[PDB]
Amino acid sequence: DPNANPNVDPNANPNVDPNANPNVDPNANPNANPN
Amino acid sequence: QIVMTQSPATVSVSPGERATLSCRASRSVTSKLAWYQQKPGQAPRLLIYGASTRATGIPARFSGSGSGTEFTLTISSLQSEDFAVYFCQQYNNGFTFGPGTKVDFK
Amino acid sequence: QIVMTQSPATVSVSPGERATLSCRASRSVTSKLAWYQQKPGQAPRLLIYGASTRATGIPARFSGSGSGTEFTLTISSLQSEDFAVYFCQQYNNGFTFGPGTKVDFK
Amino acid sequence: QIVMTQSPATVSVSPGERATLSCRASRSVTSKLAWYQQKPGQAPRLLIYGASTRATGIPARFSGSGSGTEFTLTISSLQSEDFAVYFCQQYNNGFTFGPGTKVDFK
Amino acid sequence: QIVMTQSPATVSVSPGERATLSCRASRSVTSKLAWYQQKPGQAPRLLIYGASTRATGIPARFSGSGSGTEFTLTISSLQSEDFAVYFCQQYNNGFTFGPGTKVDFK
Amino acid sequence: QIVMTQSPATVSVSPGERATLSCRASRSVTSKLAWYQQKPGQAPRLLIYGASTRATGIPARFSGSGSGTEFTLTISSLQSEDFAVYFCQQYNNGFTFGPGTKVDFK
Amino acid sequence: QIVMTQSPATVSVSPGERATLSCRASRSVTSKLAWYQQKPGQAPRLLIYGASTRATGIPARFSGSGSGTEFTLTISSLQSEDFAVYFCQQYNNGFTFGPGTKVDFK
Amino acid sequence: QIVMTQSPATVSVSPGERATLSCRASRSVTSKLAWYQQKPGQAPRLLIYGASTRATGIPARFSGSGSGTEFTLTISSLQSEDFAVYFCQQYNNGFTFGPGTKVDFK
Amino acid sequence: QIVMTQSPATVSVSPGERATLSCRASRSVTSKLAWYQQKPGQAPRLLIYGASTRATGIPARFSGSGSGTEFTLTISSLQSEDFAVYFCQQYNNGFTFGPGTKVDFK
Amino acid sequence: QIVMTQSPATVSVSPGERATLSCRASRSVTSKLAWYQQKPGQAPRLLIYGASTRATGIPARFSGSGSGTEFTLTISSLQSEDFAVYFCQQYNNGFTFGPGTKVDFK
Amino acid sequence: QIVMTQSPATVSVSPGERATLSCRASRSVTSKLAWYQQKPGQAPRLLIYGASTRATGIPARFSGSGSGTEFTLTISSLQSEDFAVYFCQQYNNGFTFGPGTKVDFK
Amino acid sequence: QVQLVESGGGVVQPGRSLRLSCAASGFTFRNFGMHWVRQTPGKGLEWVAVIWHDGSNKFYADSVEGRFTISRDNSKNMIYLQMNSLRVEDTAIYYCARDSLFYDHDNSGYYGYWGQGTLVTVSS
Amino acid sequence: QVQLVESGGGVVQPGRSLRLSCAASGFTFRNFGMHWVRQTPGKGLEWVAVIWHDGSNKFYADSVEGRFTISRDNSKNMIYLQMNSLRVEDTAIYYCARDSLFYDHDNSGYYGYWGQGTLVTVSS
Amino acid sequence: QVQLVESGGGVVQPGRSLRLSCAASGFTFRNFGMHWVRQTPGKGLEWVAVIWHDGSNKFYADSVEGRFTISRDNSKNMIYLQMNSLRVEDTAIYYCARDSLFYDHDNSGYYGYWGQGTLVTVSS
Amino acid sequence: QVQLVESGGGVVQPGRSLRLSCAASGFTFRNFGMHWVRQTPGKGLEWVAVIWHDGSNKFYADSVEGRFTISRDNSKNMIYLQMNSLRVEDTAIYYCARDSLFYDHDNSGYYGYWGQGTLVTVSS
Amino acid sequence: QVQLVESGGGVVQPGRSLRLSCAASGFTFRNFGMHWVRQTPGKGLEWVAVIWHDGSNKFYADSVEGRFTISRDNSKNMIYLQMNSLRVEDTAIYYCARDSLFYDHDNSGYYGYWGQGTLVTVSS
Amino acid sequence: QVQLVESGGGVVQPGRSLRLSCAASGFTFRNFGMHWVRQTPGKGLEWVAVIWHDGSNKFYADSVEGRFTISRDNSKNMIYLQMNSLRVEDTAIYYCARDSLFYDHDNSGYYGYWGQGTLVTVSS
Repeated sequence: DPNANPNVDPNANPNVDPNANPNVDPNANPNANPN
Repeated sequence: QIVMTQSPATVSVSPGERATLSCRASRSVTSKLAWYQQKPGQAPRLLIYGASTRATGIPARFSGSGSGTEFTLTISSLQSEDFAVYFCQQYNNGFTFGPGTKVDFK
Repeated sequence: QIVMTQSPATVSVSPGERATLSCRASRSVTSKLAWYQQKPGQAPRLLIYGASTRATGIPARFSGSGSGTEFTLTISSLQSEDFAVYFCQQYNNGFTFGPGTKVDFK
Repeated sequence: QIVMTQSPATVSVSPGERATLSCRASRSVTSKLAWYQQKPGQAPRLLIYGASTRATGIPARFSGSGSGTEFTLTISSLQSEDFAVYFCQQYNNGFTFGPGTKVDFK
Repeated sequence: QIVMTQSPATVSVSPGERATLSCRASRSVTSKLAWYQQKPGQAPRLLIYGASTRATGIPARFSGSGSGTEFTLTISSLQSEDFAVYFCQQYNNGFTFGPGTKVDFK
Repeated sequence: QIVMTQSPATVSVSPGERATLSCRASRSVTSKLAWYQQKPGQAPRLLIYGASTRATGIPARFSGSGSGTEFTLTISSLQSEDFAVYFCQQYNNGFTFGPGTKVDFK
Repeated sequence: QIVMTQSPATVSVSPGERATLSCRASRSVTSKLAWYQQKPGQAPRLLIYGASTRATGIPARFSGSGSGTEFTLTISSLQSEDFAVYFCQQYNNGFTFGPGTKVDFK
Repeated sequence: QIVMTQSPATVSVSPGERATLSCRASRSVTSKLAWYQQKPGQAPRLLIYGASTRATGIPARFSGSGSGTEFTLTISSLQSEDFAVYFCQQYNNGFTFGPGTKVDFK
Repeated sequence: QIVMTQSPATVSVSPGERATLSCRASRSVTSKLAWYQQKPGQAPRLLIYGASTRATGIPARFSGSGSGTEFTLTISSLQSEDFAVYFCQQYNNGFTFGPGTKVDFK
Repeated sequence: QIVMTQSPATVSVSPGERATLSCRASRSVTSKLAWYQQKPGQAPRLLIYGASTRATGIPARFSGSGSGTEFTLTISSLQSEDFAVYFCQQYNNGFTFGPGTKVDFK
Repeated sequence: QIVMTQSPATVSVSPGERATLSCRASRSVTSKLAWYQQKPGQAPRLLIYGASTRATGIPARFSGSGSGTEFTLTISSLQSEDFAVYFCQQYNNGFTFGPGTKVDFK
Repeated sequence: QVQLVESGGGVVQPGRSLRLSCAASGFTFRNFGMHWVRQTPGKGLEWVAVIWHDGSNKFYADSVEGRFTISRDNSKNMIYLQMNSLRVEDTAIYYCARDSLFYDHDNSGYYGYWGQGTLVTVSS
Repeated sequence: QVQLVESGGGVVQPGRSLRLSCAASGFTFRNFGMHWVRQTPGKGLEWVAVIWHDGSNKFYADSVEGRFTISRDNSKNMIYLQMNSLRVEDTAIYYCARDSLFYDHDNSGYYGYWGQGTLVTVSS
Repeated sequence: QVQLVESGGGVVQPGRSLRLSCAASGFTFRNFGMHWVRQTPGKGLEWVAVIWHDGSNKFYADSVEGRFTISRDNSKNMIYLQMNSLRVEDTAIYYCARDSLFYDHDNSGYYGYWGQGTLVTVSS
Repeated sequence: QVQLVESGGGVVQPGRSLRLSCAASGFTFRNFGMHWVRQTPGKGLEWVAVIWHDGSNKFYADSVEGRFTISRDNSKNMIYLQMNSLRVEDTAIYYCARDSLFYDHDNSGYYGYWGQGTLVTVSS
Repeated sequence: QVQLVESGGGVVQPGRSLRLSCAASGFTFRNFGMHWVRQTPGKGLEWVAVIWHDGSNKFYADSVEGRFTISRDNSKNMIYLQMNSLRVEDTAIYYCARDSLFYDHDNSGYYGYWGQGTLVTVSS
Repeated sequence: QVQLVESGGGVVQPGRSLRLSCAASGFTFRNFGMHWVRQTPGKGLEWVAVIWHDGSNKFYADSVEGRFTISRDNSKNMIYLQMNSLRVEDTAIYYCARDSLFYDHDNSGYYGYWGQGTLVTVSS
């Protein structure tokens, strides 16, 4: 929809979401970074 | 954004009486509206948040109700310390306050 | 999308008189319509946004009204600096602009 | 945040029957809800996680189902060991527990 | 975590014809899915990685496609050495394999 | 890793006009993309690094721009010694080069 | 380097009652923090080192814990000879001491 | 590396007034930024280091603050000896200086 | 320094079976860990040094392994003279021993 | 101490061709590695000392190199007299030799 | 051992200006390096010993500096009687000389 | 003082590519979405493209669909419009204008602040 | 005991810069977003700015867009409001306020706690 | 065998400080996030705190916000809960709980493994 | 030529321990992370463990969490897997698999190169 | 004046080993990481290997992984590349390239300075 | 009383070499690293080179890479800067600066104590 609002909504939640997963991700890249 | 108006400007109620405060928004704010109590020389205090939920430490004497564009705040049994000015905030769209309604001794 | 037209193409109004402009859209645009001020060599300036609300710094002389498919822009007392061509835009469905109506001295 | 309520408070079923425990949320919690079993003197044990998935080691007797604001826990044929207090937790928004529903002898 | 299913269990095709293998995930794995080929007594060999990218040394005969929860592996013209059991893995969330689909003579 | 493509393969411009070379990546490389110029029989020379920053000694004629997956190398008013092959490199993920673009006399 | 603060300055405790002391660091100190006990007219004595390790000859009465920017010294059953001023030192970045907290009769 | 700019180029303040000097970095320097004061014919003097910490002997008149890419140096009640040119340095990535800001009599 | 732990305290294996001993360090030891075999009335005998290297004269039956904080000693097929107490030493930081694990008949 | 290994055991090179020998160390020997040449019935002859420096009287044909754990010896254009067995020694830690690589006719 | 190299081989200058002579060694020499001046027909004369100390009778015009692997010889106002060839010696490891550099009329 | 300055103008031949840059200052750039406006004599104002606050969603007009590319760099506060394969119908004044004076969820798409504009001419 | 204290107030001339600070204690500062609230007598309460928990996003009121800068540092538990180009409309008492009493994902934007307020007057 | 053992319980006076420790064994400690759960008779179970795998983020309940501090040390495999300014409402049994039975990106926040619990009572 | 050769298999009794080893050659060992994959007839392939390039992080499956320990030695190009407290459910073929064919930041977690496999049986 | 010159080039048979050396002067050699970059006609420019400033980390391309070996000696200011098990696909000009014009922490991996290049031919 | 005095200034022709020396007193010289800072009228302050406490590491600016050489003698409390291949752009005042006021591991790279400086002019 071209008429959707492009500006950011300031009413978004500014607090940290405690329901984010506290477990460490096993899917992180295990290879050394050449960059 | 949303224009907030409060009516009447001032209310005269004796201690022990009930007081009715009205808040009206230009557009719909659903169920996101907070009420604030400010005493002279003091910072505003949060009494009711959401549309009816009460902040911690606030006595059940304070009761708010309403949704959409018509909101009301009622003090069931006004005490001596409840004489102050009350502000109305909507936080669904932006952050705007109301002009404020003063509670005065009758 | 929505074909936009303005009528009349030009107006001849002496300073201090009331100038009226008409804007018509092929399809309904509800309450999403803006007016712009185009002076020779100058970028358009937002006068009225949505249906009637006025941009900050725009004097109360500029008054907009209308809804649906009929919108009007009325100048209560046309001054010297307001002699220009006005553009009518809808932003309800897509972004289209009108042909433009120029205000000329009588 | 989200207040969790259960009904009925106590259920009386003889061994071999079927017992159903209900959990209701004030607002939707989608499919994030856990059921815990606590026996006197013991720490709570996770029976079902998500909305239906069973914790490893839990017999197929326990069956969880439901989503949104209406949840239920079904014990198809209770043994003697299935008599305890069951807690309903939602972790979609915050971490709140239910008051607890007790299953006793009939 | 995510359970991986393959269908049909066994595909019968004669050499020279096109054979298609399917893989399904309980939850979306986007485009992180690898295909492996295992012959009896041999370790699995990586055919496709990602969603369609082909490993080095693998002939252009093997062609994979799909995203989300529906994945397919297509053998354009199956040769004599292409008779084996093919496994489906997703590495978007954890590391789970499918049961495996066996391709046999007709 | 990321495969880089350059279009067109050759561009014909006479000295004095404006020449633009485009570089496109399969996956986003943010703002890590360097340009190189190689004359026949000579080693490549670093013209622009980052996305727009110019190497020391490079005349302000060479102007770089773009980010993400669409990059351009712009030559303001080409001289005679600027006829060479131009390579596009990304160093965000791995180190890959483009096929190279030829600029030749018209 | 590191600014070391202790709170409260003085704690009132009776013999047999458990007394606690707090130490705070401006930045991270990890697990390198020592506690010293100074009696009036005497040199400080090393009670705890590292974050919790106890010096030889120190009664198990003294218990330290914490890491990063929050360190505490706990006396399980404070006797008559345990009345003195306790200092907090970090040796991760430089060598800085705390102001010292004095325990006194109640 | 990081390009440092200062604004305004010159400030005119009478003695006893408050003079504010601003500094901006092209990229984030976290909290690693120092301020130097140079009098004509003299070597620069370190006033504030890191982001706000004050070098020994620097009067409490000088107040540095800021983080990220926006830094300011505030002189609360500028005396006669505080007329000089002030330099802004970052040492988070490399070692670059700002162009310098001169404080002059009003 | 480092507190060295062994588990279990006693292992019971019949001749011809494989006996495995474990050694754990409080902190990192890397690859500096030796194993000693002491028979009743005899001095300890160096079996393994480093992490896996075998002392001269020790049969290939004894096989040490592990690195960091987890170390294991494996006796592939224990004969009759291999019944003794095995001590674990680290020499990375100081010189500390383990309590000792005894191998006994079953 | 340090175990020296060479690969391949034998290399077949016709006269006029370039022959390369390899020597690999278990642990780093920096740049202390000497090469020797032994003809049947004769004592070894020092060709290279250090990592690349050539012994006096050794033709510039023999060119060695390498540091750390990977060392190589290159004969630029092998003559008839360059058919022998070449030994690799390290003198960084102890004095250990390699097994030896033989060069024979092709 | 250590090989000394001088650059440039010859320098062209007129009397009254400053002449710089450079000496570089392959390996570190700490601060044991001597400079000698040899005119055509007689033996070299010791100018500087150590790294900067001047021999008794040498004018302060001759200035030496440097340590490690970089060394320089500087003459403040080069005169006529001192046009000769200068040699660089190291006496930390063995006894080697530089190739020698010459000062000549311009 | 919302100041928008347009650059990258000039005269180019048909079938070539030009790049326009729009520098924005006086407001929080990363919190708003910007547009591109075309003004052709004898036709009036014409919309070109719109970009989101982070550039996630981009929408172009039909007359420039598939040929023009819009982009933005929030670390430099600049708005770009890459016009590839320009034609004789593309000669006009191009305006860089911000969407709306302030945030209103139900009112967006009107132009509060305009730039002075740059001229791009396509001819032989 | 959520305590918010303000500082940095005083008297400044129009066109200069003032910096306000806000020290917060009694709660995990880095987990919550903070606001600045303006009280102008004769107008009421006016919102100024809001900053995210980690400072990733910053939003400002329309009246202060492009002139005010809000910032935070989680290692010192303090909130900053940089006020540049002050105008005679900017005289008021500025309140440091925390967002929400606790975390409710669907309810945020109300000020659970307020500070005593610092008074800022601009004049000649 | 995921075995969780609480310790450091006892009886204290209001306004004092108490510390609970939790020794975890039987799993990779630094790969998972842990919780503290409080069981008050007559009220049920209520959540207290959560800590990330590496100790980056810490979230507390409203009732214990600013008074309780959670921490961990991945080297000794322990979880700590520092309780400053205890009050009568903080009398209950405290459980050391692990989040999730196994890693799942879309499913976290449930306690798959509980400790036996420790009793903390405050009075005079 | 990436060659992976396992060893250390054999017969074990339930409740005992076995240590598998993996020799790697033909590539820069220290630049890549290695996996362990188990194949049980009637169940198929299932992942066991993974280790980082420098051995910083180690992740295990649910069924092997707390019993299996993965290790690596970059100086000898060897991958280990300590299997304590074995059960009859652990009887299968264990493969040493290298992660990824080449370094791609967004594409990792597939097994580019497998070893020939080793047999570990748990029975009395 | 930064000059990079390569040597060790020539013609070798498939399956044999060649050693390229690169001499560097005009800069502090031990402060920068060096690259080897390959140019095969008909294919374009191609990267081969990279070595850290002190040689701690070495990364090779997929096509050369396991066969090539890069090293350096900071005491001789030289860069080497051992090309073992050469194949016909390795016939190209090999350049000695230095990373970056200067030190920038967030901008590295581009080849500021190149050598003249050496030719390696693999054929019979 | 830390006093830093420099010498070796004067006038030299382009393409010639100059050596600056800096004497340090009032502090333990070998425990700190020293910088050279360049000031040119019309350009401002510029960094040149840095050396470690024991002279192990040396880092030079891009504009002086390969031409200037910094060295130190901890036995004579002197800092040296050899400036070969001088060019007209090098006319400036060179300051001897000490890094940091005191040892702070997370804060270093600022010049607390400066010297008076010497003037080096390159011209014919």
